[PDB]
Amino acid sequence: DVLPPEADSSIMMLTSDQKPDVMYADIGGMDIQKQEVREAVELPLTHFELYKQIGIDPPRGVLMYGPPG
Amino acid sequence: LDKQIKEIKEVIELPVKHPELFEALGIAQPKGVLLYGPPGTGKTLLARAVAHHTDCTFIRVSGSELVQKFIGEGARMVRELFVMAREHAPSIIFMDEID
Amino acid sequence: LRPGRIDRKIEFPPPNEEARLDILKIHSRKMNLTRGINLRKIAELMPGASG
Amino acid sequence: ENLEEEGLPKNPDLRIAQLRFLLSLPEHRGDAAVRDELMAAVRDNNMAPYYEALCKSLDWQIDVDLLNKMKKANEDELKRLDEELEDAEKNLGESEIRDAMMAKAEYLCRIGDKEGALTAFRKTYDKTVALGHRLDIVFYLLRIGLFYMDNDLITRNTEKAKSLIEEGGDWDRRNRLKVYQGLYCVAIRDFKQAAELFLDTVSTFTSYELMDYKTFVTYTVYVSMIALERPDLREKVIKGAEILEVLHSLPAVRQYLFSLYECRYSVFFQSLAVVEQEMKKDWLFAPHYRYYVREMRIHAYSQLLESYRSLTLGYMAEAFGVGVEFIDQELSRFIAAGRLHCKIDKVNEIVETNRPDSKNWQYQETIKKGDLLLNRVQKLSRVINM
Amino acid sequence: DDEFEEFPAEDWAGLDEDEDAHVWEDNWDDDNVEDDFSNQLRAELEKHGY
Ligand SMILES: Nc1ncnc2c1ncn2[C@@H]1O[C@H](COP(=O)(O)OP(=O)(O)O)[C@@H](O)[C@H]1O
Ligand SMILES: [Mg+2]
Repeated sequence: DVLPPEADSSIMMLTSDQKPDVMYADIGGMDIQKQEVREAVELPLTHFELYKQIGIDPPRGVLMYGPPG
Repeated sequence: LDKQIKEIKEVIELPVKHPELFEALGIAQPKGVLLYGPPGTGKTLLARAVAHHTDCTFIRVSGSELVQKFIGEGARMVRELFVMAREHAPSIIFMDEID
Repeated sequence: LRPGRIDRKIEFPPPNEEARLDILKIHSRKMNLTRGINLRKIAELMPGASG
Repeated sequence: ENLEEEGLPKNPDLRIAQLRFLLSLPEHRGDAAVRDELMAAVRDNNMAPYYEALCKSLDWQIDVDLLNKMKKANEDELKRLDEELEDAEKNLGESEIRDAMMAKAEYLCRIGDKEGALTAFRKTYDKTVALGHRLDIVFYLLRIGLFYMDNDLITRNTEKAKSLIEEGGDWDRRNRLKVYQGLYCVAIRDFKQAAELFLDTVSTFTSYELMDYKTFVTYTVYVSMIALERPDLREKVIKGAEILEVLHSLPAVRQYLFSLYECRYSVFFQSLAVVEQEMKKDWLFAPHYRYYVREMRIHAYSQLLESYRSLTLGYMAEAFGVGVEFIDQELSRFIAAGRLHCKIDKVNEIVETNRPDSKNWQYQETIKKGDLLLNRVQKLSRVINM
Repeated sequence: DDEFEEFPAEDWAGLDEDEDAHVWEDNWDDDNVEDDFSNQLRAELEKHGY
């Protein structure tokens, strides 16, 4: 037998009730970081064709690093 | 890097493709190349290009312990890489100093 | 650095004004470029820049 | 100022193809200026194989002295390139090998040796490891295909070019291929695709080896008026910033475009007549000059009738600056063809418009194109059995 | 194969110089015999005294 791809996964997605209550407006003073994450995570997710038309290769992953807190 | 492309060809391309030029000259075939300059100047770009154009297998030796299982279960010497380098001759062993 | 070990040492200087234009001419092909871009001026706008 | 230097190499020079076509026309066969400029291209580039075909097809007198001095230099240069390839294959490396056989291909292509150039380019492609260098050979073959209208060459290399641009995301080369594709689409009467491809590259045009930018915008406007709807025309052509800038230096093409959009039908017919003569002398638009003018006349008649329930013959004749008899004959021809949704009441000289549904037009195409497909299926089974 | 030499193969005498060599959706309307539209329009501009 072949199982459905979404089956057999010990890790589950985030449900609507598991969505954190933290807003963007809750975060203060991270415009450079907010922009880069938007341009590299959420904008390619919705504008993948505009990246292809322009010629930018969207980053597959994003590494966020820095001092704790 | 037109000047640099010519320089690296005379040392990595010609000995592989035309060993007779060096035998006629009576000189030893070159074996070691050092590319030096500021980071991002094309050293890794040119080293990969020559290996691509000469059909020489390109091996990057970063000393990573993540790749040691492929090099060999011993991992006591870096010369254990020569076993997999000989099997893929012609080969180019490339190491980049991060510094 | 001892003679006989490294048979050739090749220098990779930072690209000058003309070499920066060639590198600029190479990586800009992968983009949807409007006709008439003055890549020469942008190269002049980047002194001492790497490829 | 460096626009022409940005374009790909001018091999084969597509101007010669236009020059050769112009002499094939009965009107321009005896044109001394067109002969002189063609001979200048032949003499400068030593196109000995092209001179033989030029004199054979056009029944010219072959200058033995000029041919021999052109053949000798072709032999001398080919010997030089053969020596360079021999030197490269013995001492130099693979890249210097490839540059040696590349220059042999360009010289053969330059002198008009089409069969030799295709073989030389094929051999160069086999041992060319650089992807962009491979795609330059394909663009060379596409230019050769356009030069001789070799459809098998164009279609095969256009498909090969599409693959190469996918592996290496070369948007610059992708933009050039659209201009190459659009030129072929013009040559094969695919104005719907030619308009789409030209409009995409109107702001990214660097293919100066094929044509001038003013000529490219001229073609873009021409294919747009016949293949674009009125809402699509105003957003892309009428309000196009790049097209409008060029139209400042091209008052005739701008007048032709805006006459139809602004419903100036008398001027549009005058402009359409001017456009017709341009396309007759143009090697790309010549096979389709009758079709394009007829379709443009259909557009103007349909545009005038679209907004009105009934228009008198005299008003339509007055609008187009033509006689009533002209408009009656033109309509009766077009209504019979099914391309105008109207009928003429000749006793009262009133043209009443109809609104046939899209279902009927789709059904005829399904019957038409399905029958064309079925004929291929029937013919293929005939080949299979025996 | 039993080729049809019985039927008189009328001599070709055709133009082997790529007379058409095209692939379009060709229709009968392009072959209608008529003057160019410029001549038709020029022959009617002066019919109105212009
Ligand atoms: N001279 C150059 N020409 C074209 N691209 C270059 C050049 N130098 C650097 N690059 C680009 O920079 C990137 C990384 O360069 P790299 O070769 O890693 O630098 P380094 O020479 O310090 O190793 C490559 O992907 C390459 O595309
Ligand atoms: Mg580096």
